[PDB]
Amino acid sequence: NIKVMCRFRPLNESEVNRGDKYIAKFQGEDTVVIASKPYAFDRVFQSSTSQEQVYNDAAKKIVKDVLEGYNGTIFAYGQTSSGKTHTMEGKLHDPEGMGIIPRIVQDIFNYIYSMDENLEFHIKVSYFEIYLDKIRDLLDVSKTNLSVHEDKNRVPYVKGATERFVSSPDEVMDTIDEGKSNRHVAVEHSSRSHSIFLINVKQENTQTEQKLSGKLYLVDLAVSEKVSKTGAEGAVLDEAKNINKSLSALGNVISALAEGSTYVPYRDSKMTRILQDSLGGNARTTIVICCSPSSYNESETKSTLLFGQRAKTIKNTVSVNVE
Repeated sequence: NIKVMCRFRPLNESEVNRGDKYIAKFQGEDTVVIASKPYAFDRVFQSSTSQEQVYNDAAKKIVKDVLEGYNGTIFAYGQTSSGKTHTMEGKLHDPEGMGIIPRIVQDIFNYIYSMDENLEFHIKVSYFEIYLDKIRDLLDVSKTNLSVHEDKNRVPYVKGATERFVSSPDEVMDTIDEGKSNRHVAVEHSSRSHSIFLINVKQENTQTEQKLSGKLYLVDLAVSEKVSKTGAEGAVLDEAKNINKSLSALGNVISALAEGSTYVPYRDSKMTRILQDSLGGNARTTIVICCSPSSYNESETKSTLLFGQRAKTIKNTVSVNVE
């Protein structure tokens, strides 16, 4: 129910014109070897794999489960130059170049418009980012330092988060763009905060009055970058420490859940408490890590593949010693 998938993008014009090199060798449908080290995941999409196949294998059943009242979460790790934007968003007005989010929204609205009036559907969306362990509402710039509470049951929720009713795919995309335009930015074109978007598909059969409320979280994870040449000058050293700790707490939670542990360390970070309701209960979670096959980004791809490995851990090693 918990899967880590790796998506490689095709090289760019500039990458081939400047003589970049292919460093990824694919074996099976789940192993990619770089330099000499192999990395095995639940699925390794090669560059020749279409966007529709990536969606069908990573997000389709999550959408179907949310449409049945269940919860699901999808993460995205990787720099913008590794193809994360192409994988998750892509060319919107291209039915073949569409990313995961447009296909999610299209499926949700098509399903809703397939049903009859006996079901009353209401789609609500939220959008907030976690920057330096501060929850900032992206649909309301006056709301910063939001708090996490527990309602009746010990189910964490972000108090006061903005919830908007959406009624068309274009409205959802407008909401996403508006939320992206309200991030921190600070001192480029990088990911220095976790962006959590919510699609709350609620429904009610009007005679039974039995309500279902599925939550689908689309998370844009902050990326651990290489050590910058300039150190204690601005906020980059604080972003580094926060990104490291939050990605580790997320790794411990995904690993614990994947191993069926009863001691899931939810309370170690904000994001794993906000997502505690959608990660437990055997809800499907997919972590898409996006990588570049070019040698100019060999360092980044090593970091991205390691993070995908630390989401479910390994177990190995063996040396001989004398006496």
